[PDB]
Amino acid sequence: ATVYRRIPNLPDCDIDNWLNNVSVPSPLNWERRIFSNCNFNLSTLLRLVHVDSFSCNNLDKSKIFGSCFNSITVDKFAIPNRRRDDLQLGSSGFLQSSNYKIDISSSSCQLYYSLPLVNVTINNFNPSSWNRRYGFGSFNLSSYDVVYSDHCFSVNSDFCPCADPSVVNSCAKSKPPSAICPAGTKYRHCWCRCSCLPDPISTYSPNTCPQKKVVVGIGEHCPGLGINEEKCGSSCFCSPDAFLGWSFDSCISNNRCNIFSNFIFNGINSGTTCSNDLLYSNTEISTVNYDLYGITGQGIFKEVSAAYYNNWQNLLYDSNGNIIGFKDFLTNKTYTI
Amino acid sequence: VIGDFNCTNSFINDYNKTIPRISEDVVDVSLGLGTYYVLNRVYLNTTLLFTGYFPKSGANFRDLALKGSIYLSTLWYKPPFLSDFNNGIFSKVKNTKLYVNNTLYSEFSTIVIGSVFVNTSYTIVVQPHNGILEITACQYTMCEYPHTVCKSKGSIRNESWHIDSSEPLCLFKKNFTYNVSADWLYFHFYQERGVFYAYYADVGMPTTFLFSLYLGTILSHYYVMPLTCNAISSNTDNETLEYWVTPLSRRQYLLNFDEHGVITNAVDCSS
Ligand SMILES: *[C@@H]1O[C@H](CO)[C@@H](O[C@@H]2O[C@H](CO)[C@@H](O[C@@H]3O[C@H](CO)[C@@H](O)[C@H](O)[C@@H]3O)[C@H](O)[C@H]2NC(C)=O)[C@H](O)[C@H]1NC(C)=O
Ligand SMILES: *[C@@H]1O[C@H](CO)[C@@H](O[C@@H]2O[C@H](CO)[C@@H](O)[C@H](O)[C@H]2NC(C)=O)[C@H](O)[C@H]1NC(C)=O
Ligand SMILES: *[C@@H]1O[C@H](CO)[C@@H](O[C@@H]2O[C@H](CO)[C@@H](O)[C@H](O)[C@H]2NC(C)=O)[C@H](O)[C@H]1NC(C)=O
Ligand SMILES: *[C@@H]1O[C@H](CO)[C@@H](O[C@@H]2O[C@H](CO)[C@@H](O)[C@H](O)[C@H]2NC(C)=O)[C@H](O)[C@H]1NC(C)=O
Ligand SMILES: *[C@@H]1O[C@H](CO)[C@@H](O[C@@H]2O[C@H](CO)[C@@H](O)[C@H](O)[C@H]2NC(C)=O)[C@H](O)[C@H]1NC(C)=O
Ligand SMILES: *[C@@H]1O[C@H](CO)[C@@H](O[C@@H]2O[C@H](CO)[C@@H](O)[C@H](O)[C@H]2NC(C)=O)[C@H](O)[C@H]1NC(C)=O
Ligand SMILES: CO[C@]1(C(=O)O)C[C@H](O)[C@@H](NC(C)=O)[C@H]([C@H](O)[C@H](O)COC(C)=O)O1
Ligand SMILES: *[C@@H]1O[C@H](CO)[C@@H](O)[C@H](O)[C@H]1NC(C)=O
Ligand SMILES: *[C@@H]1O[C@H](CO)[C@@H](O)[C@H](O)[C@H]1NC(C)=O
Ligand SMILES: *[C@@H]1O[C@H](CO)[C@@H](O)[C@H](O)[C@H]1NC(C)=O
Ligand SMILES: *[C@@H]1O[C@H](CO)[C@@H](O)[C@H](O)[C@H]1NC(C)=O
Repeated sequence: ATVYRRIPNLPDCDIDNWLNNVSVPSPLNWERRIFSNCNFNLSTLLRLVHVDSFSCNNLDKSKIFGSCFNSITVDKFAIPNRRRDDLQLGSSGFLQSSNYKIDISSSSCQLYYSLPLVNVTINNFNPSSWNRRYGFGSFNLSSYDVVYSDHCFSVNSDFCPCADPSVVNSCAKSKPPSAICPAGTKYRHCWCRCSCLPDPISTYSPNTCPQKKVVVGIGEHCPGLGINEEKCGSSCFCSPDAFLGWSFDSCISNNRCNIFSNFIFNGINSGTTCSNDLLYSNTEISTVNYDLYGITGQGIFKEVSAAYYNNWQNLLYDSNGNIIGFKDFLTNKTYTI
Repeated sequence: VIGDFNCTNSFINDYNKTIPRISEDVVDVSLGLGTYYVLNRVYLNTTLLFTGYFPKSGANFRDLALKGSIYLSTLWYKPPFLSDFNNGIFSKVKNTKLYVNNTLYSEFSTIVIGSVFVNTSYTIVVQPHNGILEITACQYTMCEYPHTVCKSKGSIRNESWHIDSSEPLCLFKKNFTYNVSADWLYFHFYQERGVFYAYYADVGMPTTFLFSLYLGTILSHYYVMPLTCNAISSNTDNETLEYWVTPLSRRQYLLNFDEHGVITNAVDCSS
């Protein structure tokens, strides 16, 4: 009975196109994008994206339809199908210890969707500065294998795990193999035995090792893996074998990959990022109370042929001031009264 | 002095002599140059008596174009350069056509309209990129001394028209395309009942509809942002920036729509 037509003022952000990118992130290097000042549709997102599981928390399912928001953050990463039971609301296992942390306070939704593995790739970049500083390369993994971690540590801006050769030669016994430490950083705290024995991952007492067991938080990334101090040795070029504390897992399920996505909405019932699901529901004009481009009225519609419309003129008005026709901006179908 | 934010103070000086010229070209609206089409209406073989916002028939333009090479004076930002946006403005812009390596580039100034130019309020920015026009109505933080920087022949300064780490609360963002090899572009801007309406045209024809946005506030000041270029002068070429503007007022016009809808003859009720 009601035909609502109105051109949007803000463009579309294509959340589905960003979720279906050829470069799929990893549990460690989970990506995001601040979607704002756009319109999002739930039906198209659930249709195009192959939805497998969907839930929410601190908000109703029907509440998302129609409500406006200020910003949307989509924290996505490929599912490690091995550890799927770790993605629980309030978990502290292997997943939520060195990876993305689930939001509990604000309204947050969770989605688990499949994606074809054809011509797709998995990105496993390490978003750490002190890791890339001390000679970090890659992991040399195979296709369709995502990298995650459980233990996460941190160091200081002037901490050299690869000690200076002077400190190594000063301690005749219990000397750690290490090359020339670069400048601008203090050497490793160390016959003088050093700290963090036998490895920074597992220690007898955390007070004797300057690398403290750090955890993740809301939007916080792991500062880096547990790089072994006495396993490098070039100006402290660390071998890729000295980077421990990580793990790799496949994502093959019915010959397809799986990706989890956490949606965080900021600005409940505010902002301009509104959902056009409640208004744009029928979108089918039958040959009727209409609200077209702000003009409200009542009348019957018919299908005729017309070619006298420009690229900015949709409504047809007469010299008296009444509307007698219009053009649908979605199907180019001219409907006259 | 348009906004309130410290942006830069390296090249800041004063001046004593800048007159904004007054073109001898009177406003001729008999051929349809000076009017605008309706928002989204189509007419065929009719005479529409439209009571809208139009410039004064047979008036003069005030050139608010400002160019610069090394320095810019604070007097350029003070009145009367910041004219009182009472009802609206009709602007004629000279499409600066530069030739670099036998290819063409289109350049002209940008427009910023705001009440107090504070991020707690809404301001509209119209920026011409190469072949594109970007319109953004956002809560931009306007710089103290904004200026547009050349991107086709280089500029010593850097472009500074807003400072925002994240995207502010925008109400309208859109892009349009225009012909790059044009001579004079025309623009119409006005406000009514808290709604801002804009129109544009590439050639000497009535301006086409751009957008209409509801704000609820009252716009106070419009500004044509100056341009900083290195090779636009008297030593490298002989063409400059000519931005003419005329104030709008509420008046009644008569437009003639032909069989197709093209405006042929428009008349004003002021003899
Ligand atoms: C919205 O606009 C307001 C008004 O400009 C912004 O407040 C201004 O923010 C700047 C940058 O933080 C302040 O500059 C600083 O001033 C202090 C002295 O108070 C100085 O020591 C610093 O070196 C720096 O120059 C400025 O003072 C401040 N204005 C006022 C009146 O306090 C605000 O940041 C803008 N917000 C957004 C989100 O854009
Ligand atoms: C925007 O969201 C609405 C809300 O779901 C969509 O409307 C549904 O469309 C599907 C088919 O596209 C129908 O099967 C449903 O019955 C519609 N919902 C209702 C309540 O009628 C709409 O299609 C979406 N827009 C686009 C372009 O996909
Ligand atoms: C409705 O008609 C317009 C006008 O032809 C179509 O817009 C054109 O779309 C094609 C392909 O997407 C482009 O190559 C043209 O440049 C577009 N022209 C203009 C003027 O925008 C539009 O695609 C049509 N829509 C439907 C659903 O048929
Ligand atoms: C309107 O056009 C401008 C100019 O091309 C677009 O700005 C570009 O945006 C892309 C992607 O964000 C950047 O890679 C370019 O560097 C930008 N160019 C400039 C000159 O800033 C803008 O995105 C367009 N907006 C819309 C809604 O189409
Ligand atoms: C942009 O403007 C130029 C300048 O008028 C247009 O070039 C004209 O094109 C017509 C059509 O063939 C010719 O008859 C004129 O002789 C051309 N004039 C000049 C000075 O070259 C150009 O066509 C316009 N762009 C578009 C897309 O229409
Ligand atoms: C802009 O036009 C002026 C006027 O013709 C040019 O000035 C002349 O330049 C030629 C060549 O350098 C001299 O021989 C004349 O004596 C100049 N006349 C005057 C009155 O100064 C000027 O060169 C042109 N601009 C450019 C960049 O060529
Ligand atoms: C020829 O000089 C121009 C130019 O380079 O194109 C032209 C003109 O002299 C002037 N620009 C304006 C709008 O007045 C401008 C200023 O006179 C100078 O650039 C110096 O201006 C200041 C404020 O120092 O210089
Ligand atoms: C990659 O696979 C997807 C899923 O089948 C498909 O949509 C896309 O077109 C493919 N890309 C190429 C370049 O074949
Ligand atoms: C990666 O591992 C494969 C396994 O045999 C090996 O052939 C290849 O040389 C390795 N590449 C690097 C850069 O380590
Ligand atoms: C603006 O900031 C610059 C440094 O970026 C400073 O030199 C200048 O004094 C400031 N202007 C003020 C505070 O008016
Ligand atoms: C413009 O930005 C560049 C990039 O850092 C900088 O090197 C240059 O000094 C800036 N120019 C001015 C005039 O501030």
